[PDB]
Amino acid sequence: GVTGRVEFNEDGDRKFANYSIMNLQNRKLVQVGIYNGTHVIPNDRKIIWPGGETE
Amino acid sequence: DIVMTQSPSSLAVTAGEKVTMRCKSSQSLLWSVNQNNYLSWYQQKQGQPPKLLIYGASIRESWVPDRFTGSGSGTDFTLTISNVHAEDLAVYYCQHNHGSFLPYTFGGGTKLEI
Amino acid sequence: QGQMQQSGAELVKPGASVKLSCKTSGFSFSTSYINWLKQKPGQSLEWIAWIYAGTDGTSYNQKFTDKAQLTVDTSSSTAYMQFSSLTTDDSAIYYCAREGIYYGNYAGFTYWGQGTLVT
Repeated sequence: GVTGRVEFNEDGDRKFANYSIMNLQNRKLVQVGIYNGTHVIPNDRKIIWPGGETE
Repeated sequence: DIVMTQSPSSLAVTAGEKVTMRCKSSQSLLWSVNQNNYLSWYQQKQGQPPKLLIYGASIRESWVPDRFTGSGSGTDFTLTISNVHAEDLAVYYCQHNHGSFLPYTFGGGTKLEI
Repeated sequence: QGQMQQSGAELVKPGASVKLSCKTSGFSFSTSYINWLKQKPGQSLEWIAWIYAGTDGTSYNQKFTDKAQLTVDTSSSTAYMQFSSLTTDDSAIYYCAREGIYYGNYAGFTYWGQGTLVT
C-alpha cells in the first residue's frame, strides 16, 4: 500500500496514520510539521502565533 | 485594491544602454514583522505566459541574468537594467503578493522598445 | 513540467450557462492553487476566483461571486469553472493558471493554460 503499514485494531480501524499539520499564515495554508504513526516531526518552516513571537 | 503605479508607460532605447522602470504602490507592501516587500517583477513577452523576473522587489530569479536590478521598498519600487539587450524587449508588470492585501492587482505596465 | 489544458471554444446563447474544464498535470494537484482569469480581447486579465484542491476552499470575485462556480475532480486533476447567466459581456477569453510558490512564499502565476474563447 502506498499509504504504508495497513493494520486493523479491535475496532477494525486503521493504525499508524501519518498526518499533515497546517498553519494559517496570512490566510495561506503553510505546512509546519508532519506526524508519524507515533511521533510528530516539525518541518523546516516556521509557525507564527496569533500574537507576537513564534515561541 | 492597492493601486500599482508603473512609470514610465513605455520607452525605446538603443542596445547596450541602461534603463530604469519604476513601480509605485498605493500602500506599503512592506510587512513590519518580517521586513519584506510583497512586490514581484515579471517579464511578459508576446504570445507567451509571463515569466517571473524579480520577487521581493530585490531578488532575481535563477534564470534572470545579473543585468536586471530591482530596487525600491515600501510603496515605491524600481526595476533597472544595466545592459539592455534586444531579447529583453517585453512588457514588464509589477504585482503585489501581500496576502493580507487581497485581491492581487497589477500596475499599468511598461513596454520596452529597442 | 506542469501542463494545464483548457476546453475548446464555446458558442452560448445569452442567459445560458457554460462549464469550462481545465485539465492539470505534471505537479501536485492537491497541494497547489488554481486561478481563473477573465481576459477580454485587447484587454488585461480580470481575476475571477481561486480554489484550493486540498481543502475545497473557494473564493470568488465580488463581480463574479454570484456568476461563477468552481469545482475540481481529484481523480482527473482537472479544474472546472461553470459560468451561468452568460451575457454578451462574457464574450472574452478565460484562462486557468497554476500558482508558483517558492519557500512557501507565493511568487506569481508560473503556469498557464492555452486559453478558451467563449462567444
